[PDB]
Amino acid sequence: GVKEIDYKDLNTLKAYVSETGKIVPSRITGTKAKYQRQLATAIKRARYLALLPYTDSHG
Amino acid sequence: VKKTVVDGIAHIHASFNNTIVTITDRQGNALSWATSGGSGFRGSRKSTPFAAQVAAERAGQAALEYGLKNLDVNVKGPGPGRESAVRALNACGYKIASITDVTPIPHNGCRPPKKRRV
Amino acid sequence: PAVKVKENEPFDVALRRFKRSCEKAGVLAEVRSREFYEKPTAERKRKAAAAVKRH
Amino acid sequence: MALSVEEKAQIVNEYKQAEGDTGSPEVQVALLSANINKLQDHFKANGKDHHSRRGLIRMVNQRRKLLDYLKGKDVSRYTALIGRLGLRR
Amino acid sequence: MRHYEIVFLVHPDQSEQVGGMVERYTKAIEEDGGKIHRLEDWGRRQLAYAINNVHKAHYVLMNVECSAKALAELEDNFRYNDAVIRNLVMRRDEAVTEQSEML
RNA sequence: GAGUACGGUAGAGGGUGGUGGAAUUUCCUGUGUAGCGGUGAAAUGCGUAGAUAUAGGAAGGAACACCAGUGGCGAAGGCGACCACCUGGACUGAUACUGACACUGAGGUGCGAAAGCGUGGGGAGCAAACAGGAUUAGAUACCCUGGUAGUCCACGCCGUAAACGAUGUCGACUAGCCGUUGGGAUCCUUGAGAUCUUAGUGGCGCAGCUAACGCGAUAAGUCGACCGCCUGGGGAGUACGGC
Repeated sequence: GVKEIDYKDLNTLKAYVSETGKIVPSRITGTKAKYQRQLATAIKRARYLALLPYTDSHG
Repeated sequence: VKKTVVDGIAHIHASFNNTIVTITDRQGNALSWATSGGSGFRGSRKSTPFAAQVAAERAGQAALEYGLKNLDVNVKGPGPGRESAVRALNACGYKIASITDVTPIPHNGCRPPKKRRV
Repeated sequence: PAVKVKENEPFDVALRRFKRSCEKAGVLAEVRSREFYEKPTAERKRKAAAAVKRH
Repeated sequence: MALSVEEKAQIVNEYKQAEGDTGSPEVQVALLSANINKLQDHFKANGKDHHSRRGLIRMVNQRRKLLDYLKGKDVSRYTALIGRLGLRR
Repeated sequence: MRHYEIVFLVHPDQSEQVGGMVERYTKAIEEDGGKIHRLEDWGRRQLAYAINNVHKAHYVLMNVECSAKALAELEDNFRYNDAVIRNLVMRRDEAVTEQSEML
């Protein structure tokens, strides 16, 4: 599973997005520190382009 | 008069000191409202879940005159009565389609007041 | 912080799922923390104690 | 490290003492001088960049230390270096 | 001479001239040594939230290789054009050509 | 030892401009009617001139929820939204190069939280002063309602903090055990863990030291180079003079 984390790749992004739209901590998912830092920057960067909601109560 | 509204929305502005329940339509046009402080509960009793359901039940029957049977619950804010007011909406004739917490969460925005040195 | 009531279940169990969604999101804890302004010294002192207890 | 690899490769061969030489003081001083002069443009536009100025001062102190060592070793080589580079202002 | 990845949202009412805009940009970017290494069109996607009032927009993906002048000129086009909204310019250390969103 | 040349890695390192979402406030409009707000309880306050609540719209400023972590970067002070541009350093691997070019450092010079000061902007929230309401024997407070400077920005000044690890910098040596960040090497090529090594970051702990508390490879142990500082408490980091 040699996958590169990126903001377009939404399918694995939702795996690390909580039900309310937050980012799940690394403790819950057991993600490496390096991956989570790059994971977080992808979620925020994709959040900008309206690919993901900033929060569930948008509107 | 009778607006004859079938679908509504119920808002519970539960706070640490008072609980304000407001029944509104899908477009945010209010019909009835009641508060814990307006139900004879003043002071220590205004911040009690029992006062919250009395407010919800008082506004609940005032809202059936519009012929309202369906509503969505929009509870907002912390306090003793966020859930006790919703349980009052079940006692009177109603079915709740959804229950949603709409409590505002700043994303580290405006500075809150200082700690109380009580 | 948002649940949908389904067909043919009591409204009581609809409530219990609702607060279970609430503490999962932790909205009550968030509003409690934003009630008053915690100074950076008090916030860093709290987090240092949190790390000590965790270890 | 504001100098590109081309600029670094450019100035190393004009100041190398022999083939493959990148550690001789002439290369070091020339390497620092080109970086020192290049950064002057940045600090003109960015006058509040105190943190990057700490690195620039280090490059200035490093060049001074190298020139003082070259002073002791061979004064003739030192004289040609500053004349070619236009130091000792 | 730096690889830039650009993703911008076009207004849904201006969805049929996104081809007219992109063909203008690609011509206007390669006139000074630019090249397009990647170019998709994700189409009319439903927005997670309303940008200003629209809940859907025309996403365009474009990866280029330009200079400072060309990138500033292109970014100027995005700013003074109400057709495009919510643009983002990325810097890349290497050029890519895969899809990674179409599939 | 110190340094240079090359590839790469991580980062809230710094500076200059844009951009986003949540929320607060203010204003406009619709619904709607007796309270809202606050407290231990009240009252000042807001509200029948229609408040709070609710919905739609607009302006503006400030900080960047989740990620977030005895996590990271920085000489320290400090640095948390995203992106673009300019830029410093560190870590990492081998080869190549100079060949002691080093350490410390009185003077000196530079940076230095917050508050504060000057000029000009800006001002949503918070809030010294101030005003009113409570409490109290009194309350120049704690609590509540408001609220100015200030907090924000640019350019200058100040130069102080429990500026703390209350532990100067640099180099070498001295059992181990359990975590964690950025790398590297070998087994595992494993799909996926294990063993060494390095730069940090933590918790125990032998020896050793300590008045004790405790430190214990991030030493307060064994040494070496240099520097700064102390000589009972108060008077007093005050007076006087100098800058």
